[PDB]
Amino acid sequence: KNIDGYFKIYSKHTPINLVRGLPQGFSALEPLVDLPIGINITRFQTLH
Amino acid sequence: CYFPLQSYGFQPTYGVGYQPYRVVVLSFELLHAPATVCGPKKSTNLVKN
Repeated sequence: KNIDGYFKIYSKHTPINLVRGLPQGFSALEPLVDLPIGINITRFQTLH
Repeated sequence: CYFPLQSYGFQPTYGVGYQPYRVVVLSFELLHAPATVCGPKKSTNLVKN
């Protein structure tokens, strides 16, 4: 996310057992790093 | 018609007027982005109770 130029990176990693879809459960995401970049991003892609 | 680029005449024998001086100018930039470069941060001792 981008708040006043601050890039807030949130991350959570937990093991699950999932056939398909999303599992039923609740989890909180801890912040990783804060990037004071402040550039506009209108699109995104996924690495291959 | 002359060459626009010329070379310095730096020599140790010349006076302080012709002596080479290294001038490094600090350029500051201010944008909407946060400030990632600032001065040192001084701290003091902690007292309790």
